[PDB]
Amino acid sequence: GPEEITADIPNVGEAALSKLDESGIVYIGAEVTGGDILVGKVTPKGETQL
Amino acid sequence: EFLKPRLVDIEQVSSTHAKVTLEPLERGFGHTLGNALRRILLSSMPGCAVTEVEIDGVLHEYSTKEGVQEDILEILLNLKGLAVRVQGKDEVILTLNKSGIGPVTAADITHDGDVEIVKPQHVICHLTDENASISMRIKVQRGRGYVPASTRIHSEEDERPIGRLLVDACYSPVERIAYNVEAARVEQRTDLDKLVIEMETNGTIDPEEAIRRAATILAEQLEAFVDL
Amino acid sequence: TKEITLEAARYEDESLNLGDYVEDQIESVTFDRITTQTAKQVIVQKVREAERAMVVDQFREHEGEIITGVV
Repeated sequence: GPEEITADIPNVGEAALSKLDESGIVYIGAEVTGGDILVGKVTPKGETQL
Repeated sequence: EFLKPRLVDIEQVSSTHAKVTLEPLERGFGHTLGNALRRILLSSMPGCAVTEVEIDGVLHEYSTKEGVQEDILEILLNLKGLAVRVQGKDEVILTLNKSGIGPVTAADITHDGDVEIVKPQHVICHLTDENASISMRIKVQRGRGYVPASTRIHSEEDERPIGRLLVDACYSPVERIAYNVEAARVEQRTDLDKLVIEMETNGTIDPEEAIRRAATILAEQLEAFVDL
Repeated sequence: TKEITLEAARYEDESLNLGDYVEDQIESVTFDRITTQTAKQVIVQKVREAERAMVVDQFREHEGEIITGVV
């Protein structure tokens, strides 16, 4: 399967996600600093464990 | 046995810049008071520069609103040089609105009684489109020194609205300071030294209050020289 | 929302007493796709609680385990 670019990102703070939209792309004109996310990309891994 | 220097005359040759003279000062002290006063004057005074803006229809400083012949970055760079005196409180919101052909100046800023403008003829930006209108919000606060845009992000008070635009502060009311010493009036004695200080300001502060504040700072800070 | 009132809600005729924490609300459904991490953490906490309850019901009912064992 392919990876998604939505906002479904785990183990990140609320501030790290408040700079994103409902689709997963930062709004135009956002004062982003270092160490932050611009687009949330998440990929499906193999099962590897049940 | 010393002679106390007392301010006796002040010359406002122009509104922008003036000069101040001091009366009898004993020999040797001429380069003491002059250098220290010049340097404290040039370094640390209460400034009232603009610190925040909110343009009506832009999202960042790099865009260009329709109808204005300048870039928004150019707008902010021009607005940084605006000189404003504040008397009432430590932070006041200033509102602007103008439409139609012609430039916009300080006289176009709303002029509530507490805040007074010093340079009405300072130009902000031209305007070309007939039905073009800009309604910017101006934020000014008191302070001192030199606070840049980068370091003040430390507040972390959720101060991230899209329409709020930061500037580089210029908290320094004085611009050019000069001084020199010369022989004073006879004063029924020999070797009397007087110094004259020429002060170039943006007009926010009058020289007499400036000298009073600088001397008060110097004396209060030096009062720590009473050891055990 | 955090605490209903009846005295200040005289327009509602005070159908119950002031300070009734009984079930008087309802929800329909929740997806929480982004909150899947919080859901997994809550599931882990629930699994730990269930394991603790199972250990309790398996040991403390018979006063732990009165038998020779290993560490």
